[PDB]
Amino acid sequence: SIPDGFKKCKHLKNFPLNKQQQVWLIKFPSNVDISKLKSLPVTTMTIDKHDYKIMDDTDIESSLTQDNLSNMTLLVPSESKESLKIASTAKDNAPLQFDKVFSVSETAKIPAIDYSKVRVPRKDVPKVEGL
Amino acid sequence: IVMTASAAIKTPQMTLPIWNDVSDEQADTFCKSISKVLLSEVIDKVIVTETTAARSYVIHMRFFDNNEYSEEYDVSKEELQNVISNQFIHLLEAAIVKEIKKQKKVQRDRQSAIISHHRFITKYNFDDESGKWCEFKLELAADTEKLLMVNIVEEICRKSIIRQIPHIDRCVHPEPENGKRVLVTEGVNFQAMWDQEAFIDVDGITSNDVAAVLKTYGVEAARNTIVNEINNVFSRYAISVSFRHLDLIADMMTRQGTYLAFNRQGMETSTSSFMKMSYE
Amino acid sequence: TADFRTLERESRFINPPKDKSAFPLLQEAVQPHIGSFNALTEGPDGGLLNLGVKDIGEKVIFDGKPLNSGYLGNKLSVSVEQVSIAKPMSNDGVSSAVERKVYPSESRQRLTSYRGKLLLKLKWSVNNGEENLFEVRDCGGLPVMLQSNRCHLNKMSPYELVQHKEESDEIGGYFIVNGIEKLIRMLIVQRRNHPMAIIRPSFANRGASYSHYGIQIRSVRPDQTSQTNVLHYLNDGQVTFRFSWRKNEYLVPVVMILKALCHTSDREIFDGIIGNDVKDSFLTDRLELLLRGFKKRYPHLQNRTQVLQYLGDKFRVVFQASPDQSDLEVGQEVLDRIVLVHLGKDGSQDKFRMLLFMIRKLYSLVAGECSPDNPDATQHQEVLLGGFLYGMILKEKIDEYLQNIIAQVRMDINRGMAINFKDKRYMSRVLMRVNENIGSKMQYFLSTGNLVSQSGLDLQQVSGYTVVAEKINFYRFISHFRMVHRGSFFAQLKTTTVRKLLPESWGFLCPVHTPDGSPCGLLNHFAHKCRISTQQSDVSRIPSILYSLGVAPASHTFAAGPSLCCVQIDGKIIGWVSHEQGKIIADTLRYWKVEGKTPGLPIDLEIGYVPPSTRGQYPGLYLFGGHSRMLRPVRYLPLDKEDIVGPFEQVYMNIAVTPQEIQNNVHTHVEFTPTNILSILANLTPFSDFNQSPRNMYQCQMGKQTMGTPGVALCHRSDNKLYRLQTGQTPIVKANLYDDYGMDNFPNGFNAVVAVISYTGYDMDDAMIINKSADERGFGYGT
Amino acid sequence: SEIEIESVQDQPSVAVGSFFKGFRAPSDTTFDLYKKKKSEKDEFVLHGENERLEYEGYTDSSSQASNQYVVGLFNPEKKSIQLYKAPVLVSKVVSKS
Amino acid sequence: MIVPVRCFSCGKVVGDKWESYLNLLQEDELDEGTALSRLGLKRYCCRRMILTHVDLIEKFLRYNPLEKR
Amino acid sequence: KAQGRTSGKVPIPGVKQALEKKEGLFRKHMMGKRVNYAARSVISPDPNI
Amino acid sequence: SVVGSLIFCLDCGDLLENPNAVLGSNVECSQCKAIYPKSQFSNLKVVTTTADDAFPSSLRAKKSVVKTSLKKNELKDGATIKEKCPQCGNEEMNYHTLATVFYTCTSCGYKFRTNN
Amino acid sequence: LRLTAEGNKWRTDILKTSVDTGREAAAEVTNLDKDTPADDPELLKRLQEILRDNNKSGILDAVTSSKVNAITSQVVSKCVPDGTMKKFPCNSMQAMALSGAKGSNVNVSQIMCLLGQQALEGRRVPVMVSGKTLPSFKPYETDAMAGGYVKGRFYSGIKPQEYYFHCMAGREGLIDTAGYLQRCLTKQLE
Amino acid sequence: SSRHGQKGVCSRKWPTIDMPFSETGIQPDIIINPHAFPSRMTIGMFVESLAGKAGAL
Ligand SMILES: [Zn+2]
Ligand SMILES: [Zn+2]
Ligand SMILES: [Zn+2]
Repeated sequence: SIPDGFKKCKHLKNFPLNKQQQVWLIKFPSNVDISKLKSLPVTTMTIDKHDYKIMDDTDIESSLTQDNLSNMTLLVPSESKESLKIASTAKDNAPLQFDKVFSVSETAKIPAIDYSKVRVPRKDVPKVEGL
Repeated sequence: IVMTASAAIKTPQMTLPIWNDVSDEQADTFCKSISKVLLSEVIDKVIVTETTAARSYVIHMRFFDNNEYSEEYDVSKEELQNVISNQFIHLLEAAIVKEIKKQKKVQRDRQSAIISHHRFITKYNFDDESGKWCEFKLELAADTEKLLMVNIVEEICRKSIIRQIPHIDRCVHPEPENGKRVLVTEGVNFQAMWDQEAFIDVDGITSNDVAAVLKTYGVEAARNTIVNEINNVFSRYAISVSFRHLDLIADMMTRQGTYLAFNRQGMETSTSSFMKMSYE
Repeated sequence: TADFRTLERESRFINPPKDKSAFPLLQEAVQPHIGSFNALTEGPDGGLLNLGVKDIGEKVIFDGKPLNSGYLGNKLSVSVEQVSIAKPMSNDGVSSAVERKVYPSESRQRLTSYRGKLLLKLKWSVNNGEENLFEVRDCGGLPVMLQSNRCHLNKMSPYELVQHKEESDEIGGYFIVNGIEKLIRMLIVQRRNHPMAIIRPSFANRGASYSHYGIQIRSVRPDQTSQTNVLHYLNDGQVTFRFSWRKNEYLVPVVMILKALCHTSDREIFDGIIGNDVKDSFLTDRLELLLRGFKKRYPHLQNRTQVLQYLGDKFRVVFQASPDQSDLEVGQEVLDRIVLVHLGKDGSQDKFRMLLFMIRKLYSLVAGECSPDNPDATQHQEVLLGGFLYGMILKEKIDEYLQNIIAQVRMDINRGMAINFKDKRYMSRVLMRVNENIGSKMQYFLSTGNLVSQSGLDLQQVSGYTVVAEKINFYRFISHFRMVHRGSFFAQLKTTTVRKLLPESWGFLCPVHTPDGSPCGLLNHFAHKCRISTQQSDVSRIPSILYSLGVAPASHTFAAGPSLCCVQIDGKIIGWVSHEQGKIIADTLRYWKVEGKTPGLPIDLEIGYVPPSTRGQYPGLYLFGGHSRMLRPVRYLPLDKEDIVGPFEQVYMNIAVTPQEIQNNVHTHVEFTPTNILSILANLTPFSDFNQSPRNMYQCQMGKQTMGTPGVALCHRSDNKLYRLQTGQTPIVKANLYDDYGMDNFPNGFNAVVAVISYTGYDMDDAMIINKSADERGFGYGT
Repeated sequence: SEIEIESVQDQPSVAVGSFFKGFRAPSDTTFDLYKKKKSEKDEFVLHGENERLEYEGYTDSSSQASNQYVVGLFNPEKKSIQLYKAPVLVSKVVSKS
Repeated sequence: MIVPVRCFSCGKVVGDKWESYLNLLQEDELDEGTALSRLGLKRYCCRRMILTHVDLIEKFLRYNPLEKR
Repeated sequence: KAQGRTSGKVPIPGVKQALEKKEGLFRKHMMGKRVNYAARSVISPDPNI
Repeated sequence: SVVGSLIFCLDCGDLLENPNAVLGSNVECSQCKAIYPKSQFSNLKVVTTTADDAFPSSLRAKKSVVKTSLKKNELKDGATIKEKCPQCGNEEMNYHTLATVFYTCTSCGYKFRTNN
Repeated sequence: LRLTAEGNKWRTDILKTSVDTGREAAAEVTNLDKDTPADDPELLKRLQEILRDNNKSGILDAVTSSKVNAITSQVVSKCVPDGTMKKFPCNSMQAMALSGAKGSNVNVSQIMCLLGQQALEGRRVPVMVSGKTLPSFKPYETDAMAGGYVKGRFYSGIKPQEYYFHCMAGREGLIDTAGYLQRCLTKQLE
Repeated sequence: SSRHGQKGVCSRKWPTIDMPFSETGIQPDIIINPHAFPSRMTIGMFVESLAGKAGAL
């Protein structure tokens, strides 16, 4: 029961699946043009001279110590490029689990607490002059 | 004292003087003896395992070092054996039935008897050297829905009575006030104490239980205690009062040879009427 | 040092300000009452009153006419659209000769109540808006607060006030009934929308099933009316939900609620509580027993609807739902009228999320992992303001009235009356038979202080809400406003601990000034610097900021347990982070809220980070912009600036009192002045710090019993009984806070020469001696 | 350290659905994706169908205002990665029964 | 209220100086000490009478029913 | 011993209710009484008497 | 599916019934109607431990790392002041207050209190 | 109420040594070395552990209570009367107390030597579940002053923290202040 | 009463010729018995007394 304004995604682009290869999920700020980047670390990174922080949020999307505890399931184009199948790799149809989940998010550098301006000696109660 | 003439006060304490020849250790030793013991006290840890042809329960109990509580609470593993061997088990399968009903070499021979007398016991075992543990297995019908074993068992051991005393709870050794050498207890039994005479002189035993004194020893001695206690109140408050008042008060409540409060009851016997009228 | 500033106060006395007072602190000192009363009609909402009646919606009955096939009769739609209150105005007699402004001055001298009229937009509709009609119905003159927006005197400069014949600096902010000054004192209650953990014996006392463990949360709708939800852990491991309604409690299997919310699966139900925590059997053991019990007791309901179908059936008459209404609808009502209503009707999935969260934490309590919340600790408390309560009571009376409309009609129908919904005369025919005047009842409330309703409003007593304003001296007068207590219900309680002073109330309540005697410890006063949150700040942009901080959406992310930092806002769960990640964030927020250069960031906002601990308080992060939040200024450390602090979030902060106390890596905040922790009367007494505290207490009451300067309105003042010092002086030794309120206006006493000596032997036993001549010379003249 | 970006796909390719832990669907099951162009934000809706189950999914209106999601294919015998844009849909499984 | 007549203890008449005293701080703008010194009040017993006085009678004058404002 | 009336209006005091009133008529009006020839006032110290 | 003694249908999220409760040889979801082999799983076990506080005892104290016990001399209560014992004439008595001032002899332990 | 110069000079000296008193009391209770610095995590841990027990807490106090009492018994013993500016009989404050006219050495002593450690129903100040006595104190501090030990005297003035404490102690007797028996006796005994 | 919490009760309006007088010849207004202080222990009252003379001079 298609809602107002949505059209079926007709021609789905290609997704080359398969020390072997890994599948990652990455969050970027919506305002970031992803189509023009180069680097990526394995801490901190800058994109378009503005600086961000990369966090390994894998233990939130899944378990590090135990298998099959993944929140997300990957859906890849099927043999028609007009629909999606659950992505698998196991030759068992066991759904693919993300190898890693990364969050590229905003950071705010913090400065020091100017103790010179702020930690000031006590002053005595002022003597009244000219008594 | 005065208002209620309470039968059971919250905190009756027998006052036990001892012979001089006894050392402190022996009494301290002896204090533990007459003292009350409980299973929940000696348990290091409990580990129970359930499995599912039927619904089965393997139950591992861990105690402390035998000598320790054997020293601490003066315990023979045999009782510890026998206690579970008798009363613990009888209690144990008992409530579980109610629980269910609510839902709608010699060891091997020792293991044999209990299993016979008690339905769900498929196994018994215990640590017969170090006493470090007791462990045994239980089973139930397969279809039986889950029960929480730990809490059911948790409740039990706290209700255990490894070695209780006749109306006797805890004995405690205070400091030798005023050159007096005494043990302090809770609960009151004279008879039971009458066997400890080797350690304690009998004639110096006092208590707040005065009714029982009146019960056991009659009225006069009881009266004497009455004064003592009442004084001790003001005494702690460092407040002096003529004993004459006390004795007057004392001899008053005893005129029937019984123990009389001042209330409707104590007043009831009054030949004088109007005094009973304006009262309640 | 200090100054007498005589020439200043003289022209001041000579030349009443024609713009504004010189004593703002004085004004703000009363501000909450004004604030509490203001927003009733105010705010972009169009006033609270509109929201509530909006939340009341309609009542409908069916005439049961055959109509000439099951037909239960025509649909009468009765709805109150809007509320309106005119400033106090009086026509001359009848004939509606143009009304004139009625200054509170006359209202006293008439021995009356200073009152504006109340009016309503009443929509009369029929058969699903097949027909609709309007009218405005006079509700009568409603009592109105001084210095309100509804008060004509509002905004008027002192000089004009003189012209209107009132006190120069007059704060007002109260009610006048039968020419008597009354006002509503504040009460303390638990927090809005917060999941506290409780241990009370009364729990098991409810029934043998129950432990002494339980979770409680007090939810408050946007209208500021509240609803409270309670959970008792059954000794067998079940947990039954508890609400009350019409002062009547009912119990529910929690699962049934769970599935009723959204269409959901057991794993979802499971994965919520346990999440990654699967290794504990104690949990699994419990959780399993839960579901199996729900099974086989209700194996017939596999469907969210089937459940709801079942539900509306049970409670329909309890909500007296109209015959037309399917139990499905009736059930839809129930979730709406009851559970977590603070989240609105459509937050079901988030309600679902939160409702889980408690259960998870409920066990940690039962598991004893987490220490219990002291109920009466200052940490979890807030003030119920009068103005808010005021309309709540009104809200009731609006409702009951509207119900009474039905009764007549039903009695009309049941009498077999010839009836048409569409005759406005017949409509009006009904009106003439019904009392519309609430303002009388409102007065009657204000008269008697009696709380009378079908709804206890989660409140502990039937009366004592009012108080009689006292001008006896001035200080007694001002005292009332900063004065608040725990309710009389706690007075009967023999438990003394309620009266303990606590290190939490530091900076907020006055440790010094408190009543003695029977009230002692129950009635208490704020520090003078204290503030009260009268508004709902906007949190809209907060979530956006959170995600920018690396917060995971609580939507699709599955976590649970104290193991990692939970995050919420005003009873809304945002997501999940590690503790180590959380506190760093809470800093940045705190860093920004001070910084204040980032939008969406009102500085009133509480940041509630609790570090994880070993069996300490349950960790987490808590954000509050809600109403009624004790808030007080603290000087920062870095960008040296003022900051606002809630008592709750205070607990863990390291506060330095004086700059000399400061140690590196210790304190993040310093108090402006140590005085700030004290209160006005606490600030008055000279050098109290040299005097043993029980005195300081005792003193504070004495001032309130002194014969003071009541006010300048005496000539026009109709008040029952008063006492007037003939002549006051300015106490020489004094604290600057005196001038800051400038009590020079109201001298309470005089300076005199006193010698400390043993002479007549009469001075023994503290009796005091009077030089006889000075009396003849007029010293200490009164009247 | 350093990772080179081979390609970045801007067009609908793959999708991501959060159902619950351990979620799977029968072999045959196939999912139809749908897309609307609201402002300069892209909304997605998911609808899947098999013999006795339905599957539905939507993009969270609130998070998509500030979160953009991207699936990556990583070549560790290289310093390279291949990024594809993907919506994350909040999804449920409904029993036709 | 209004300036009292006499020093309560000294009995010395303090009244008249008030107006003149106000003038002193007004025109002369002096201290209080030399002012009262100029008024010649030696015993503080009298000084306490002036220094702490209040003209509070004033604010009363602002309400007169005897005249239409 | 009496059946209530119309669920309210309070029981009218009977002779039985008249006897035990407060501390009871014995205690209230007999065991203590208002008296004549007496006064109540504040006191003040003097060594001189 | 199998989690901590419990098993769920891989289709729906429903808890699967106990096979031991199941009469037949297979388990089918009462909802999504997915049949599962009974023998696919059997004979799970669960091991638990009691809480550490469930059974307080004296041994608990001796197991604790801190001092829970009291001897006689630590019982000295309050600072000492020079006080003539009206009983034994001692010069030192301990005291406490309420201004109601206690006194306790150092020598004979005699007590008295002073309100004045 | 003035000391001589040396009296204060004395009054300093004993009060000076009081510094590490608290920390030492802890190490013994915790069964740790006396010289364990207050920053030891285990030390800090045990405290939190201790903080969890009702009993151990009360147990801790009395230990701390004991030591500081001895402190108190030094300042007063040295300064009154030997360090007073005016001596009996000219010193009326002393003469009134001495002659038992009014008050006891306790009043004068505490108002001149110091108020010592506060006590609440045989305890110290209850701690906020934060592990902090007071927002001016980091959690789990060893100072007796951090636990309500008052080194001030009404003469020289008291710090606000100190002051805020005493307010509690004041609130005791009031709450505390907040025949039927004897009537029964007399009646029967007429 | 004072601001120090000392409550007192009038006793004898005391004819002034009897009032002991200062070196400066000043008849004290109100007399207090020092025996109140060592009980109530309110020192600032003494202190306030000082400044009272200090400022006024
Ligand atoms: Zn004079
Ligand atoms: Zn399934
Ligand atoms: Zn003695």
